[PDB]
Amino acid sequence: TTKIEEFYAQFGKYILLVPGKFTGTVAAHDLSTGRTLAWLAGWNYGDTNPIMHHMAAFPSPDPYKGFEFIVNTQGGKNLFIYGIPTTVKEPGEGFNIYRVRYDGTKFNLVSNIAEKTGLGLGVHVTATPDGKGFAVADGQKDIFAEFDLATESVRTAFLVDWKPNNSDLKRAWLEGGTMTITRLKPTLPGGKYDYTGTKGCKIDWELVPGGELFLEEGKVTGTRQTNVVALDAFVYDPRGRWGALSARLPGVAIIFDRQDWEPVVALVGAKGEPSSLPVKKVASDTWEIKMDKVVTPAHQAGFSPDGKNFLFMNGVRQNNIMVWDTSNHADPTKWTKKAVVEDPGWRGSYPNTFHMVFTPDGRKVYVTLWWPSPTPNGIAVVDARNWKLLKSVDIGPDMHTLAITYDGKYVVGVFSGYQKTASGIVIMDTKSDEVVGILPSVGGHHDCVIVPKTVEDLRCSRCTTT
Amino acid sequence: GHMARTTKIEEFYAQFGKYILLVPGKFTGTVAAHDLSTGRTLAWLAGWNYGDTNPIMHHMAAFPSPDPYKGFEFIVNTQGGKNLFIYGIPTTVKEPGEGFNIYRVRYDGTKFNLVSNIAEKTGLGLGVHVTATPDGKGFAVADGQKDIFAEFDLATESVRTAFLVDWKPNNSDLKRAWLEGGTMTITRLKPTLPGGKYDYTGTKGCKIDWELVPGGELFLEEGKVTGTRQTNVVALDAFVYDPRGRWGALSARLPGVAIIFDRQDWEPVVALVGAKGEPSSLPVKKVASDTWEIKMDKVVTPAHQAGFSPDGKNFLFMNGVRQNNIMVWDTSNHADPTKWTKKAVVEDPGWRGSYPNTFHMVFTPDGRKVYVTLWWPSPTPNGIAVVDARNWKLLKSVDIGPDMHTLAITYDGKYVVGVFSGYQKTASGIVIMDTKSDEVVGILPSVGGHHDCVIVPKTVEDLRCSRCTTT
Ligand SMILES: [Cu+2]
Ligand SMILES: [Cu+2]
Ligand SMILES: [Cu+2]
Ligand SMILES: [Cu+2]
Ligand SMILES: [Cu+2]
Ligand SMILES: [Cu+2]
Ligand SMILES: [Cu+2]
Repeated sequence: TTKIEEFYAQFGKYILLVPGKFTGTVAAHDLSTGRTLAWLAGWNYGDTNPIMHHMAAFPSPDPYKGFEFIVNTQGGKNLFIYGIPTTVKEPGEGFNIYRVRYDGTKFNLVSNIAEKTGLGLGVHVTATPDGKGFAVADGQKDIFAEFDLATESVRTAFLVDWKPNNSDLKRAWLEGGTMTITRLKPTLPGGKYDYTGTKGCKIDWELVPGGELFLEEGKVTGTRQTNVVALDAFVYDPRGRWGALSARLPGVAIIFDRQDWEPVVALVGAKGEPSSLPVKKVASDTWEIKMDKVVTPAHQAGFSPDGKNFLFMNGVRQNNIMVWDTSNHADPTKWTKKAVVEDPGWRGSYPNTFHMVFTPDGRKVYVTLWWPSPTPNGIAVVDARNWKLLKSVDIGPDMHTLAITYDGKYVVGVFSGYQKTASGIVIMDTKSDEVVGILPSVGGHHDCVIVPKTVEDLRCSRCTTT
Repeated sequence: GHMARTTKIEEFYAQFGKYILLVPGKFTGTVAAHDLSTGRTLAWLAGWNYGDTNPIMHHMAAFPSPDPYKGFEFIVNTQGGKNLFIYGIPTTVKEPGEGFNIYRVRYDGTKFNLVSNIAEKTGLGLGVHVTATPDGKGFAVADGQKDIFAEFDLATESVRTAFLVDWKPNNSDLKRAWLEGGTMTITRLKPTLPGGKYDYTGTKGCKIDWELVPGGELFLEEGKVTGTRQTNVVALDAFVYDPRGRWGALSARLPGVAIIFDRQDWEPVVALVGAKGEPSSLPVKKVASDTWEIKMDKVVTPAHQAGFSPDGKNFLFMNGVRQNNIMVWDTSNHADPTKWTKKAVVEDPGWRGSYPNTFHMVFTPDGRKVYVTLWWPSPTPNGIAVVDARNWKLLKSVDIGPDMHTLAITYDGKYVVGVFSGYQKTASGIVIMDTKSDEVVGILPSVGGHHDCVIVPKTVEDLRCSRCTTT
């Protein structure tokens, strides 16, 4: 009685790429036809714990003829935090970083960059603004690195450590501390690092949403629980030069100079706290940030497409979107808080505002509203000129990432069932801010991307935000 | 004028009614349920999460539920061993997991629950078709590497019967081991281990080291399938049920025979011969208390998919490769399958090559039409044939996509729902066809290599057009 063609025809020619989390897959879907173009199952290749996690795709002149992406995995006890009644005793170690190419017919597993480099990193993956490199961060090890794609080599790698003022676990962040940033050097032959698999972990799983409190309360296992900062992402200024490394537990975004590979300033999320704190060089490869207190954790971080705003979402002890004026491209020490988005319905840990995407023209930003079961999860629409919440829309359980078609017309998001219940791909019209439909999805996806054609597209992809 | 307005998908889903599609993923390792009324995936499960290191999720059947949205149960099985290595995936795995699990899964209105591993309990690791019995209280599983099938009781998770089928070729040369005929021996198995357990877990019992893939029946002749008992394979496939009760048909791909069994006194009763130009059937002779034989002077062609019509008065068997057709028997005599006789054969000039193979099927509830997939190797688009199931004539053929597999039907008869599977590496999807117009209404995305699909039934009448009567 009704055909789907008009539904798909409205989108134009865009490919959605998704990781599957506990499914172990990655897949590309053609939004113009409904077909899944290709998929890959990590366990087929001998990855015995393929928790396919985060990803970024590089610009392709014609995605339908080919494209490339990076996808990483988690492992270890990350298998055990979603309530699945598995009897597995010894999970695979994970922390793989895979380069995958679509060739117009199928996916090709090109390389395991974690094995090649020795850096096993399991949290966000971001493409550089020129599309020629990528970063990966890890919040169990508190390491991040930027990689060159062509040579599959490490450009830089850093370790971040917390030395708490108060050694009591419940007070280890509230009462402040010193954050130390160390540029790593490889320790193994052939310029390799020694961080494969679970090696380097301070805690046994990535902190969950609101999970700072669970860490404080003694509910997260690991060997260095009071030294974690929970690095999350290295997001890029679309204008070049700078990246921002988010550290969830201290609620700080450390700005790095990608030319000199040095941290230059530390933005402090919390409302009522300074815009930033200085970074002091204490040795050739070591810098420190000193905090008298940590008012609140923070998570989502990123830049508007023009690079003139930077956002950091406070959570847990405050629940707001902090905005800095980053218009001065020359000097990040001058970046200053300019606005804060609040709502009477945003308090505490939930909603956890842990993904976003801007419209290409910068006028709006869409923000995930995540909650534990059974509260409906959804999407907030924020006015990114006046910095005010416009609307919230309920979607389903366990809402994750938001991408946008590069013409700015449709937001495409994923929800993931807490790895056990309802999941899907949701599409929202950006003019009406209404959901136009849900498509089925066998996936627990905590990421999604639309394959870009240009470097300009990356300004609204997995580059500037997560 | 091509982008004048926004379209919502609601009207598309609203047309289908309240039906849940269940799919296994083959190399994805998943099973999933999709709500055709909303587009949401209700739940999924990934076998590797539970420690199954080679979860090649193959076939499945669901049992009737008074309200599928509140809960339902199904069986899904897996393959194992070197089956990981036969779809061109460039894996470096040296020692694949043993697999051959049979899982009972319950949806509870929110999530899937892995209830039991029936293979571990019973000792029968069987990796090919799963079929529900017509009463919805038992199920069968067959395997085409081991050439064993069994019927199981759902409530007790126990084996009602198990049989081994073996080929003794007239000509010992692999190339001619089937063409020049042989003897098929059917043996009722008895368990050999404590607790009434069989000794067929994992890869144990395999005659060949991997399955005969879709379209690949003749690969064994050519020396492209390794194994220890290559010339003794029959490649059992499915045990499909007569909806009127009592009888089941066991498909044996390489001899091209469907062996009819009496489920009430577990014995084979007649062998239907697929090939066009060959007799309707051959006798089954009892040669010991637990042993029967069928003698064949020749095997003209292999066959694969099989099924009864909803009224049980027709039986279909799809000859492949050496002949591609739909062979039809008059099974109207429910008292005596030895009287079942060939009545029609569906052929087409376009089916004269090695491919397409006439493949999986689904009947309309009213029996008026049968939909039959048309399978080809890459790169030819695979499709769906629409057949008049009263006069046995091809009505239409439609192209869909690469590697087309199974078809289900909504139980009101209005929509066929099928899956295509990319040869485990390229395009995949769920396709929906309106049975009034015989037109595809749309494709939905699907991360899956599915060789099966079912719509969750509400009643035993629904099973007449589900994974019970046909493959
Ligand atoms: Cu994050
Ligand atoms: Cu997420
Ligand atoms: Cu995640
Ligand atoms: Cu137009
Ligand atoms: Cu079959
Ligand atoms: Cu099939
Ligand atoms: Cu199959």
